[PDB]
Amino acid sequence: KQVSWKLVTEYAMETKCDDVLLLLGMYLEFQYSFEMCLKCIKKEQPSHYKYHEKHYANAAIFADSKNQKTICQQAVDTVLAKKRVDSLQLTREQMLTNRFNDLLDRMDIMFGSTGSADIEEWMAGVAWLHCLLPKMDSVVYDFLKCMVYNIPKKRYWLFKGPIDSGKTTLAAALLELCGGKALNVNLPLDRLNFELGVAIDQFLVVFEDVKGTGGESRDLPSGQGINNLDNLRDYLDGSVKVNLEKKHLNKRTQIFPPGIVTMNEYSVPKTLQARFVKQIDFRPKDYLKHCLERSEFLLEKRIIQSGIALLLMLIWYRPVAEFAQSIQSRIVEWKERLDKEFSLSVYQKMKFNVAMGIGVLD
Amino acid sequence: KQVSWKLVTEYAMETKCDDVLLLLGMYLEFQYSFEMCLKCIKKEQPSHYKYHEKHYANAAIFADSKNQKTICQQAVDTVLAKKRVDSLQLTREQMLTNRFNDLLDRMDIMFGSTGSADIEEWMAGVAWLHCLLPKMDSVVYDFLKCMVYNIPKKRYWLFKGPIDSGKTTLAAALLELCGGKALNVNLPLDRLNFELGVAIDQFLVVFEDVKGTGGESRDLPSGQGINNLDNLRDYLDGSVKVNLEKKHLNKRTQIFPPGIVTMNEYSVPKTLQARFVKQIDFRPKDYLKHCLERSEFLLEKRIIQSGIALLLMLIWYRPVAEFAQSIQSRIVEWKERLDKEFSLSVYQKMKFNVAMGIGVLD
Amino acid sequence: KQVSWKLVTEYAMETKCDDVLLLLGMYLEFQYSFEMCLKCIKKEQPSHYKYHEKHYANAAIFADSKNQKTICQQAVDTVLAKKRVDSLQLTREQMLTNRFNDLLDRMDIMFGSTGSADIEEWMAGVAWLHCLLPKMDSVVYDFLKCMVYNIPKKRYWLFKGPIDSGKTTLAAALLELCGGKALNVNLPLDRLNFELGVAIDQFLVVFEDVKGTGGESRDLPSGQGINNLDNLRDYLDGSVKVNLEKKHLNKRTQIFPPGIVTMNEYSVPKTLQARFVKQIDFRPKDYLKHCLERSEFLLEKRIIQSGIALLLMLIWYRPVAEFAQSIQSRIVEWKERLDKEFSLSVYQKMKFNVAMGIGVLD
Amino acid sequence: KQVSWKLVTEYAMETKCDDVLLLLGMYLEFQYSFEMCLKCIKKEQPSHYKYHEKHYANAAIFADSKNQKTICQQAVDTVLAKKRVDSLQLTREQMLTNRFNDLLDRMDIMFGSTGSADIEEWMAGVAWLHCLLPKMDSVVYDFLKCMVYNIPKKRYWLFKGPIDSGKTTLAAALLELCGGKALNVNLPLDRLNFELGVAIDQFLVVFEDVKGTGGESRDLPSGQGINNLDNLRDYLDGSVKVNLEKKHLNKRTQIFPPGIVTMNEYSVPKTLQARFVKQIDFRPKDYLKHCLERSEFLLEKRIIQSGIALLLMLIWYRPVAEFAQSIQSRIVEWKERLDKEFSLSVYQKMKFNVAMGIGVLD
Amino acid sequence: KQVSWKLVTEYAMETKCDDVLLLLGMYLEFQYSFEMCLKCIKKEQPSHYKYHEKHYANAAIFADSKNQKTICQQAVDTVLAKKRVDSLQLTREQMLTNRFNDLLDRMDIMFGSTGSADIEEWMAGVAWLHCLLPKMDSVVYDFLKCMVYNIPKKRYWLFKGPIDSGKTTLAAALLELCGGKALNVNLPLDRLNFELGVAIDQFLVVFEDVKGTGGESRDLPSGQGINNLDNLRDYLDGSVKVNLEKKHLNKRTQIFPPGIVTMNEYSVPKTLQARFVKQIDFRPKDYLKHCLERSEFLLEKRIIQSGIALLLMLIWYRPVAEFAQSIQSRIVEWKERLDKEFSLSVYQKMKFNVAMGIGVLD
DNA sequence: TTTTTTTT
Ligand SMILES: Nc1ncnc2c1ncn2[C@@H]1O[C@H](COP(=O)(O)OP(=O)(O)OP(=O)(O)O)[C@@H](O)[C@H]1O
Ligand SMILES: Nc1ncnc2c1ncn2[C@@H]1O[C@H](COP(=O)(O)OP(=O)(O)OP(=O)(O)O)[C@@H](O)[C@H]1O
Ligand SMILES: Nc1ncnc2c1ncn2[C@@H]1O[C@H](COP(=O)(O)OP(=O)(O)OP(=O)(O)O)[C@@H](O)[C@H]1O
Ligand SMILES: Nc1ncnc2c1ncn2[C@@H]1O[C@H](COP(=O)(O)OP(=O)(O)OP(=O)(O)O)[C@@H](O)[C@H]1O
Ligand SMILES: Nc1ncnc2c1ncn2[C@@H]1O[C@H](COP(=O)(O)OP(=O)(O)OP(=O)(O)O)[C@@H](O)[C@H]1O
Repeated sequence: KQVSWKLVTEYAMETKCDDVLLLLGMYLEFQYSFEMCLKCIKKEQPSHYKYHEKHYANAAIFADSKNQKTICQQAVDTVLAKKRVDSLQLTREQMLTNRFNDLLDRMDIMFGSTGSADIEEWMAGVAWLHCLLPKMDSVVYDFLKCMVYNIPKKRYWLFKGPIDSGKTTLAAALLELCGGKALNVNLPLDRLNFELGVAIDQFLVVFEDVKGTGGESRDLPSGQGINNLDNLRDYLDGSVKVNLEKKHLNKRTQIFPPGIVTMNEYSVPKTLQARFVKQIDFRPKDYLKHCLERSEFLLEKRIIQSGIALLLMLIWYRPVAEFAQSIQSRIVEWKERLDKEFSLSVYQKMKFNVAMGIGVLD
Repeated sequence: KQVSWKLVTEYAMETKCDDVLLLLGMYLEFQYSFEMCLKCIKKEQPSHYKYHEKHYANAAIFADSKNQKTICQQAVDTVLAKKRVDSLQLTREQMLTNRFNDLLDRMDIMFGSTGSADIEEWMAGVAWLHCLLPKMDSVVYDFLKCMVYNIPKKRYWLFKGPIDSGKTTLAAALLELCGGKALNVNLPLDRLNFELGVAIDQFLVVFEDVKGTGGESRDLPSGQGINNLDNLRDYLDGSVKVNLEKKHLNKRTQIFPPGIVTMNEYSVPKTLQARFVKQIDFRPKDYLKHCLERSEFLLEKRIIQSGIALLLMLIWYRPVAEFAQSIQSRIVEWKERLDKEFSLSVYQKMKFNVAMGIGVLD
Repeated sequence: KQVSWKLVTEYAMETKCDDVLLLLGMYLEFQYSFEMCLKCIKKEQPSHYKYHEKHYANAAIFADSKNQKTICQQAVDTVLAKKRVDSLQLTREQMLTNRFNDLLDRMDIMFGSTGSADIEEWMAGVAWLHCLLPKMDSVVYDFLKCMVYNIPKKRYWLFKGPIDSGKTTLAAALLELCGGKALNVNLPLDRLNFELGVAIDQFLVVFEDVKGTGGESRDLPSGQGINNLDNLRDYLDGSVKVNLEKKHLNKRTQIFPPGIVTMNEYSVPKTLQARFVKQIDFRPKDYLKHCLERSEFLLEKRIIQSGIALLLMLIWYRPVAEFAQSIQSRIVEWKERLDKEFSLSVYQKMKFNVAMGIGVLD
Repeated sequence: KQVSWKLVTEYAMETKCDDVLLLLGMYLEFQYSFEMCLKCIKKEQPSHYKYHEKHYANAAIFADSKNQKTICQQAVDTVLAKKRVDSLQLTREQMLTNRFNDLLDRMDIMFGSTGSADIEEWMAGVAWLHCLLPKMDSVVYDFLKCMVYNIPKKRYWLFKGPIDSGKTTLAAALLELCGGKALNVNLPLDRLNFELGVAIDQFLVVFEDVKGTGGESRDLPSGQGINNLDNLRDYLDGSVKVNLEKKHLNKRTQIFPPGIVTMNEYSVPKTLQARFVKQIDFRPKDYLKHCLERSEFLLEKRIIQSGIALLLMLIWYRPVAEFAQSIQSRIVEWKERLDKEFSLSVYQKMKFNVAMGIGVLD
Repeated sequence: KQVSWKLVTEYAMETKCDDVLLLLGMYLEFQYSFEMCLKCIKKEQPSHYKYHEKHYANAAIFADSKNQKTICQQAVDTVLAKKRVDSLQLTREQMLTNRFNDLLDRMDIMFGSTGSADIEEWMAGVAWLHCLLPKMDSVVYDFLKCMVYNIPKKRYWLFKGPIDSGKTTLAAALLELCGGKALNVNLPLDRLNFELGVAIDQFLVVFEDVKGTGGESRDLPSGQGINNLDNLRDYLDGSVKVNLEKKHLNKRTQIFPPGIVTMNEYSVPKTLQARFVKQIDFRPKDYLKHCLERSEFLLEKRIIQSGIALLLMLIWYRPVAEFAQSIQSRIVEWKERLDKEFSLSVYQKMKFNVAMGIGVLD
């Protein structure tokens, strides 16, 4: 009649929960009967209803515990340990293979019985995106492969172009795809130390909107970024490890993650420019805005923001062999759903609408 | 029956594992039945497959205990305590001898060749590197003398040159073939005095670029570097037994570690001297880029970053007595393994190709 | 049947260890069966081999204990507490005996089984050092008892002299013998707050040359320092206690320490002169520098700044009566070495060599 | 058999010791056999020898304790509470009675059989100080009573005079007679805030060398202090509580304590002048200087600075009843002691001799 | 047997003590037998002699506890909890009624059998304050109502007049009567952030000496405060909640307290003029000056600053029904005491002769 | 004890 710390640790592992407060909160819900658990009846949250009946009996005794935070602490530690072990041992290809498996599990329930998504809407987003730039999907693949190999001195891509020209809109989807974080280099010289400290164990980073000093004749305000990146040239090249730091915790040391920069059409040092591998200079395209005006439901649902939209685009455009073996099994299934669910001229109609600037559906 | 904290502390000692999170993660892998273990079968990481057979019985009991992080702390303490003893009592030679042996062991896998690389790559590595500097081999040797003799005045070497000159990559490689840490000091020091616990218990530290107080008036970005160096002219001259402030990181009293100062072509007030072996020049020189461009495996496999790519240079030339008195058979074996495998006139291919600025493998 | 904490504390006292990782690491070395202990076989370190045989059985139980760092923390407190009892109750004369043991114990290493450096170079120092000043050894013993009696007003000697006159050099050797700190007063006034705050709690100090507004008559850089200096009478004469301070931190309130002033030959008021016991007018002088510029191995060993070479000089020159009575029984053992090893012609030759301006070793 | 924490608490109380480390160290000394205790034999510190025999039995078992520091921590907590109770509840006259009982204890040592200094030599100082200002002893009793009553506005005394007028000497002795702190207000308006925080919970403050304005018309260097004081009228007046601040801490509210001001002959605004209850000028006096020249032991033993000297003077001159009733019993025996140890003729002979400017003794 | 932690929790709740060392220190006093406790026999401190016999045995056991500070922390946190509860739940009228009860209790000691003050001197005090303004009691009654309603906009009062006019005297008395804190907005704009953190949870605040600018046309120094107050509009109007900040604590939110602004007769922006309900002008009145000269016990005993005198003014003047419902019983009884102690004739005679500036008492 | 506040 005592806490199975083991059963608690199973749940924290299986959910990948890594906040002690969230773990505590979630586990407590299992104290009441699953038998009439209205959340289970709603099938509302899988992280709840998948587990409640199994964990109920343990959670009933957990509710009486006087140690509760300590039990959750050791549970969370086990989840963090797995993250650390993986970060040292796995190849980046395998890390990314796992990241696909996570998102593909999420795409189960979104389209399952709960199913609250509409697959039509999400593919309108792909059609809008794929219309954005020539040969769109191939560019995503090239970024991902570069990110996988992590070729030293060849780690960063330049996105350039006017305000609202969609570079952030693209980038947000890429970041959700890989997992990673965003940071700002418009800050006072190398005073950014604890913000660059964010990048510990991250797979990818993205920097927003370098305020290129001197562009303001063209209404482009100046700022720190250009020369902060003139400074961080080792972080650009990645040819060395560095320290990074966070509070009431040890330092940590690693290669710095590869990433993306976004900027307006400020000038740039040709040398700093030569530290980037590649550019994408975005331009406004009115018909996409007119399309959006008539297609509000996308943004209400953040569809074009979402890495889930990119994944559907690759499942659409790419051969099955283009991805790691085990997920090819899943990718095959995700061909099947598209094959079944769309007539090809459905996508034609949709992308045809996008180009005509009508609402994507009609 | 009981968890044996002893058996855990053995594993920490033997792996030389040195973070509670890494250690905790590792040991929990053993809790599955060894006889079946897929990682043992797969032979993926020796830090597991060498040990799972032995520790499995104990890990079963470890997995149940309600205080797991405490065991890992005591075990990590033992590994760090071992390092702190040797941090005092060793001759400078035996420290460097320790550092070397592990590279030989890694080379045993690499070139006893259950590990992967083609030594031809790293011979080509030595070609690219050894071409960089007049008498580079002696430069490495002369550094090691200055290090192993801990020499006052001579305690620092000043790398002056443009960026992309390699000076930092060189310094970092000596942070491989020697232990040590990098450092930055270009700020008003008041609360920053707490940082150099990083330099406590170091044989060596490298001061990164002097972001000067004259600064961008030199076309080189500003900071507090030059004046801070001028101020701490006591410490650079080794005048002080280290009582710099901590940031949790605990105490080995020492003279401040020797090493390098680096400078992207900034100004210097002549007062800063009486305090080095010398200043040292560096330049980018296109043909070396021409070769690298034609040889970028040197960069992909990070050959040029490595201090492995300096160790191998030593083997190929020096009398074994210039190395440790004791280790001498190990180097003789590796000498033979490559003295057999090339004449100098073979990999003189690489030398003259690098000298010509042209690709360094066939 | 259990760890005796008592024996750990004895060892912690007898080592005078006061860092927890050091004590922990070392005491675990006693684990192995003492009879074969290879550190004992080699006689590596007495702090081991004088103890393992005694402590052995207890160290077995220690290694099996489940709270090791808690034992070590209490033992370290016992050692550091002893210092603070002594920090209260001891006279400056008894406190001076620390220096002598500190110096002699280090010197045992310096001429250890390693003969860590050839003691003959240290004696070649002792020779050259005595060459530098009229009645050099008496000039030291003058300063010694000057600093013992700490006599108010009668507290300070002015090291006057031109650039590169060895004043700082002798101060450095004196500061080696004695310890100290160095400070600057040419600073703007706001600095002195914390700058002088640095002087807090030290047995002796020096001031860097007072760059002073009139010296640039010579172009002696005309910092604020001399006008700044003649405000500070209460500190110098040590008549009355004074406040000191630290960044981010409180005042401290104490009698101001004694010590040394360097300067190059600015003008001064007799107002300032009266603060001093004494003045010394260094200059660079012929066969002293011109011997060293041959015998620069002593620059490389910095014996030219070695307070422990002053200690050998004292042991050579001075009556047994000149030293605190108990510790005379060590000094005799060093006298006996010097008598044999520097049989008189050895010493006489070395000094004579310097007196020929020619390499002190021949 | 258990440690008695109570005996440790009593020792911490009786020694009035409030550093956990100092307390710990001293209590350990008692574990060794009392009989042969060389500290006891040398009568080295009463804090030891007047206690070792009492505590020895408990100290031995305390030396076996596993938890030693917590015992000492609780003991220190006892003493700090006792201070804080007293600080909030005693009358000012009781606080001064405490200071006097304390000094009388130390004088029992100085002139006891241990005889650590000559009562002759200290009485030489009393004569010299009684000669420093007219009616010296009467002025001292006034000042003490003024601080004891602390009547609002009637709280501050002015010590104005040239350099080497001795005003610092008098202030030091008074501050030693009462306990208190010096302050500097030649700071700018920034630093004052933490400077005044020094005064927290003191009995006296002394303001040092307030540099006025325009003084170089009389060669006096000018500065902030006078103008700063005249803002602080409400701190001087002492009629309402003020907010006081320490670094890293919240503000505190209390009445600013009474005190003393020193300066050269600057002009004083009538506003500031009016807030002083007495002005006491000082003058240089040649016969004091020529007398003091020969009575060298006065400076070299710091007699004329010491509050022990002031306490002696009050005993020699004042009526018994003028003392608080508790110490009056001790005053009798000290008067009677001194009245044995000197005639009036002896004492008046010193005063006469000092007026002649000649070495004090014959 | 055991320590009753609950009896300590009573004693803290009883005494309202909320400092662990004051609580600790007092609780320890009781361990000696109250029967001979001289603090009891003296009845010197009510917080002792009321309680000693009651807590005797528990203190005797508490004196042997090994957990002493743990007991006290729990007790102290109980008292903090009560304040926190009341800080939310009470009305402003209850807070004022609570505050009045505290003062009445101290008055009953002061004028009790212990009688440590003379009610006639305190009544003499009341007369002088009545003469400071027209209709003084009506003014006080207006002020308190304005505070208790705390009506937005209508929250602040301005005191104005030349220096030595009584404004600070009245402010300090009103501040004692309600409780509150004083603040100095004349700082520069940065630390003013932390300055306002003092206002947290206060019933009331006072702004000192808000320095104008260009006041030197009126012989006044310029400053900063007024410009800062215009940057603080809504803090005064009390319409909206504000953020507040102490050192080393995360911010909190509340309506900023009502209060009083004080200045010498600078000019005011009409933007600032709009904040205030009312302003009161103070004129220097020499006959008060002459009265204080001849009535010194007023100042010396700090009568005229103390809120007790304002409460006496309220009791002697105001009709009973104006007081909060519960205390009307006590107030009636105190009026009855005052009518016993004085005829109106006597009070009228005091108020008369003050008007001619002769000393009060006759 | 850091981290924040102090420092700047
Ligand atoms: N190329 C485009 N043409 C027209 N409208 C666009 C384009 N790209 C994005 N939009 C619209 O502008 C909005 C903002 O786009 P986005 O933030 O990606 O632009 P941005 O140039 O990267 O801007 P910023 O630098 O401010 O982040 C989008 O949500 C979409 O509504
Ligand atoms: N001789 C060369 N000519 C041109 N490019 C070179 C040469 N040597 C190295 N490089 C390039 O410069 C890149 C950066 O080198 P590295 O950072 O070591 O230079 P550095 O001078 O030490 O720079 P910094 O001091 O600014 O960090 C290398 O990865 C390589 O691609
Ligand atoms: N008489 C001498 N014989 C040998 N070396 C000398 C002599 N005088 C000076 N030197 C050398 O001059 C160099 C500088 O000496 P040091 O720092 O003590 O001089 P300083 O006068 O204090 O310096 P500064 O020029 O800064 O005032 C040292 O190498 C010292 O050994
Ligand atoms: N009245 C005096 N007449 C002559 N010499 C004096 C007198 N008072 C002090 N001295 C000499 O001046 C020295 C300094 O004394 P002290 O610091 O007390 O003087 P001060 O005038 O108060 O100083 P400050 O200038 O620091 O205010 C004494 O040690 C003594 O040598
Ligand atoms: N009406 C008055 N007429 C003359 N003197 C007065 C008057 N009121 C107060 N005083 C005198 O002024 C002294 C100081 O009073 P108080 O501090 O309240 O003045 P203030 O003008 O408010 O000062 P500040 O503006 O400097 O804070 C009192 O102790 C008293 O001696």
